[PDB]
Amino acid sequence: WINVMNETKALMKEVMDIPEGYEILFFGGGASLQFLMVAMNLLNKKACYLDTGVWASKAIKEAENIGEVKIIGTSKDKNYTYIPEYQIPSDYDYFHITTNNTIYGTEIRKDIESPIPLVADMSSDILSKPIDISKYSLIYAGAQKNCGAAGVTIVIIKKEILGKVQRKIPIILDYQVHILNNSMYNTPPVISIFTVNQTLKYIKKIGGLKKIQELNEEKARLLYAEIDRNKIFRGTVRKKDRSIMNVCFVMEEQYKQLENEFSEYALQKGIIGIKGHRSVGGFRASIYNAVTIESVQALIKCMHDFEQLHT
Amino acid sequence: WINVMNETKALMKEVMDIPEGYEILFFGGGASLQFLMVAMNLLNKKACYLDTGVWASKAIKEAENIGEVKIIGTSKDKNYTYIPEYQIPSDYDYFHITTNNTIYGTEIRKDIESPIPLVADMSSDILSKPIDISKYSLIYAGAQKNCGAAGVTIVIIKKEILGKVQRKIPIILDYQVHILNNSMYNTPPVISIFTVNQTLKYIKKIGGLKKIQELNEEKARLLYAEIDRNKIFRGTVRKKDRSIMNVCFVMEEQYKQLENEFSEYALQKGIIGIKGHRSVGGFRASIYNAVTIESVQALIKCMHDFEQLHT
Repeated sequence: WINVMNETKALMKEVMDIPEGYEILFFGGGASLQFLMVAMNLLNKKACYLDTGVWASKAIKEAENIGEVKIIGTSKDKNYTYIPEYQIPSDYDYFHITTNNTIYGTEIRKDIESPIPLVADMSSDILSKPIDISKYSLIYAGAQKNCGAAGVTIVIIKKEILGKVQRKIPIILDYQVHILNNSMYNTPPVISIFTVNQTLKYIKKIGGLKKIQELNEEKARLLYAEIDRNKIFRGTVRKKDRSIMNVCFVMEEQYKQLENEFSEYALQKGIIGIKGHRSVGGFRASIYNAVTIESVQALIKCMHDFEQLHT
Repeated sequence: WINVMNETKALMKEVMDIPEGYEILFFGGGASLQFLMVAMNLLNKKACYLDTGVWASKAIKEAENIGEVKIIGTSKDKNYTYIPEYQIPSDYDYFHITTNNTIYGTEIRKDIESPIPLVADMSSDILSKPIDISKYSLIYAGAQKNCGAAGVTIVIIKKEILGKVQRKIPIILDYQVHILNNSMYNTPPVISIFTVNQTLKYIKKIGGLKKIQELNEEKARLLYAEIDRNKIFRGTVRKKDRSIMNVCFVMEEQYKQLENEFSEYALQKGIIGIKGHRSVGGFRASIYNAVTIESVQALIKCMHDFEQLHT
């Protein structure tokens, strides 16, 4: 509905500092529909992508169906534990990144510079920190972060980038049409958003994106310090690439045998939901926006006590 | 927070007609944590389950780790296109069903009778129709329906069923403890729910669960009628088991060759998001609570026009 959407737009502008020249769109269809719409709308001759995990590789695959794609770095060689070095080529139509790779615990934390239009999938991390929206040509966030509603996918788009593709774009997939019709052309459930309004209202209430990041940074910093001091565990991700939202860790070499015992020790101390993805093993602490500082400290104490128990 | 949770509880009681003797709990962890908690808390000697799809089979697998499980029917033989016949044995600790099997387009639409405590995973369908909550011992709904927030999992539990398991239940997994502590022991993000409050407020606003079901029934009935009259398509699910929320259909035998052409024809008429799961193929119309009547009619017209074009 026009009023919930329109209020959500003004909350987004305010909370995220979105300046003129950007349109906000709400879609059904999850991130996967954006994987398609991004390429349909922006890939005229060729695009480039950075492959930093599962969702990056899915966005890549979808774009490959539309046209020429150059993957200018992949960290797949070491199971996605770092963000590759890359040089953005100046002759491509756009550069697509995925800024947080949830199950691998890596993140691109800064707003990078780019010689060509920058597209970012911020599905996991969109309202976790301030963004300099001016550096981006298109930011999107959906489908499935994490395990919730049919849901809405947000698109923030610098309208001037559109119009360059020669291919005929079906109307339902053309960003211009959705912009022209105020994001009312093929709406998602009003309930599917109605939440975002609330969520933005909460972020504003608690003190804003800067506050939220400063809190996540503090939590991540306390946990990685423990993982770094603690002889039983090892962080899997290269330091400079460490996510502050998803903190991946595994047993040190000598102690791979204690992996099940720690899961149980932590269970008995009331700590669950830390099992790493199948493809990483070990563990993964999800530091949601306001998971508290205190429960990270409880995981830290549990890790420390476990260490002392086995030395 | 106590006030959002507590308001949500009173909205749930009212919207769902939840009588005394039932506790409402909110958890982090998705449906998968309930797969574990259900068995941990209720499986003393043995339980029985009905295998009607992916999530049913996951709940089964998890319970199998805890103790003896009898699968009293499975429709896996025909790729889950029907709900099996079964007889609930009277000597098991509980019977677990999954009432809507999203990707297969099947549903158990009635509240069934049972000689033993009835547990139902209603993750996709919990607020889609009135329920006679008295027939159930435990209803839960999470993790991931469909593609949204970190989210909350709802548990509605007939408190008198608890206490029968001899196994020592870790505190964090013990429903009694969560009940005792008003669902405040290990809370999910307040934002993770805050939505449900809104969603319930909307259901109430629009006229309630009965209204919503009557609308879904009407939509499903118009679409299955077209699928039934229309020579190009076939419903994959046995009539009596047809879901009113997820409507699966495939090309008729003579026309399997036109499957891609129809997807494109529908695209050009503005119709997307109907691709069937990988494991069914064909198509699947998601009739969300208020997807409109009108867009189902638009799919119907598109199907009909396509039929005329190829005869």
